[PDB]
Amino acid sequence: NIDGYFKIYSKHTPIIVREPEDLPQGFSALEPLVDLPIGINITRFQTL
Amino acid sequence: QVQLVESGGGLVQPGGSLTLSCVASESSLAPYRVAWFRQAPGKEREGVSCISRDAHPTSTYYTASVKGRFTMSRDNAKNTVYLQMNSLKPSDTAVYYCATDLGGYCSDSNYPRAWWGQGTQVTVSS
Amino acid sequence: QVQLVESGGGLVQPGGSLTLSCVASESSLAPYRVAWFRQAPGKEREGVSCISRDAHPTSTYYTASVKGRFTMSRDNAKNTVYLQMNSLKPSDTAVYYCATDLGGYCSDSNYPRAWWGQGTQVTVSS
Amino acid sequence: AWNSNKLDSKGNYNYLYRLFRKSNLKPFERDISTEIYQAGNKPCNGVAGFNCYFPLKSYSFRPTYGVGHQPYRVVVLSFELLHAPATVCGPKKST
Amino acid sequence: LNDLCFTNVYADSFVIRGDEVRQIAPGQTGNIADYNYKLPDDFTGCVIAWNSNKLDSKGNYNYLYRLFRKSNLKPFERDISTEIYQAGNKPCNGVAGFNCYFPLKSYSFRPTYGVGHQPYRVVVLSFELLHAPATVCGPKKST
Repeated sequence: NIDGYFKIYSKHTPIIVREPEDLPQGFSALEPLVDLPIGINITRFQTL
Repeated sequence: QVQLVESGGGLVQPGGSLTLSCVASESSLAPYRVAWFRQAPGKEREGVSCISRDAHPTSTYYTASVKGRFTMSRDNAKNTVYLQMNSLKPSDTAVYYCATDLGGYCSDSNYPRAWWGQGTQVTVSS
Repeated sequence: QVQLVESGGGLVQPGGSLTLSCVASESSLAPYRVAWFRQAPGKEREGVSCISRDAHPTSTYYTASVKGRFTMSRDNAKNTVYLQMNSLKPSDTAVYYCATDLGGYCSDSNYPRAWWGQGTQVTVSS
Repeated sequence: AWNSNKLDSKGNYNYLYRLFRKSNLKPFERDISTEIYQAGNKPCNGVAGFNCYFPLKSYSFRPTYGVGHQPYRVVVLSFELLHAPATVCGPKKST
Repeated sequence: LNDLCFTNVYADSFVIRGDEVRQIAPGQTGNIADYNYKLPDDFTGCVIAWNSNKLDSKGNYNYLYRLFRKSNLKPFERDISTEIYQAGNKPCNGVAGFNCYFPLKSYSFRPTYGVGHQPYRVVVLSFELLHAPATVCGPKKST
């Protein structure tokens, strides 16, 4: 979130091994998905 | 808490003119509406004229019996309102009272009635 | 097209005071000069005082019989010119009219005379 | 603004306007408190009373008041220019 | 004023009382100023006036004034009007009658007024710098 904009980047890919310990070594590009013009002052993050 | 004083009435001939005054003391009537009432013995108090805090013709209200003959004008520095009578009729012979409230704007049927003066006797006769 | 309404006149004692209001409706008197006239029975209409659109005492004019005693004041918000009455004398007893035209500036001899009101009766006696 | 007296008027005192209230308006406020004006020391609880009238008043939708006091539809749209990323831009055309 | 060079200066000739030369200033009106002569909102010029009294005095009405003008004039126009004021409902046709005054009145030129608003003829110019190339330009001399 910057200068009254909110951008979201996303990318999905399958997985080879169920290894939950560490992130596999592979290049991934995060394309822009949605841009918002709101100007909310954000300081904290919560997950559901 | 404000008190009012009505004066200027007396013995006048039919077709004459009179100028009443509603002197307010100890309080300021500038942000408040002022109304004039008359009450001859035998009949209930009735409205006569109503001036608002803005003293605008739109907010200026007269009763049907006094339209075109009675006029008001409020002087805020002296804190007093008048009821100018032009072409008085004998039917106008009544004890004229002035009343004010905390309201600021009159209507066709909404007149301040809180604090009343002693009243003045306006008599229209030979 | 403009109509004027004179009011405030009445019976006063010698040396009395009053205030004549020339109510203007359907038109605005701000850009136009306004003059006051009086016409007692038996004599022709005579110019009393003239006030211009600029409300400047260079452009404000009084006749000889009224200098030092009569005064005007105009408030363009309510669209009416006043005629302050001071040291009223029986010679001032006349029907007071107000007139206006498309002109905006008065003179010592040029008073608007296009549109007239009904006039107000001013009487100075016992 | 536009004219809506012909269809809105029949009158309909549903859209009654407040006349008695505490004070004047301040920017960005809503007048929803249907509270009776207190013009005296005595509390106004207990419906109508002397020197204390309900703000509700008739606002002349009767057919008699045709040219005057009939409802005229007026709306005001607030516009902000160069404050946030613009979301409503006008038509272009041409292909 | 001599050093600067002006463009297309236009001069006019007016005859006035003299008591209101001060009032011919923009935004206020004098007797003659509201009668005949008008000046712009912001005129670009200087006012010059000598004592036109002794010599111009010979009762003389050939320079009379437009007392009854129908209405206030507009910027930069003359006063070619030569008919009567409109005040009543009927035309003033048929010389002076009821409710009409002919603007031809004595503007106080008698010999007994040796102190009363004697003629005070005033001349006023209006210039232009940088608007067009100058024609009349000041001198430098020195050979």
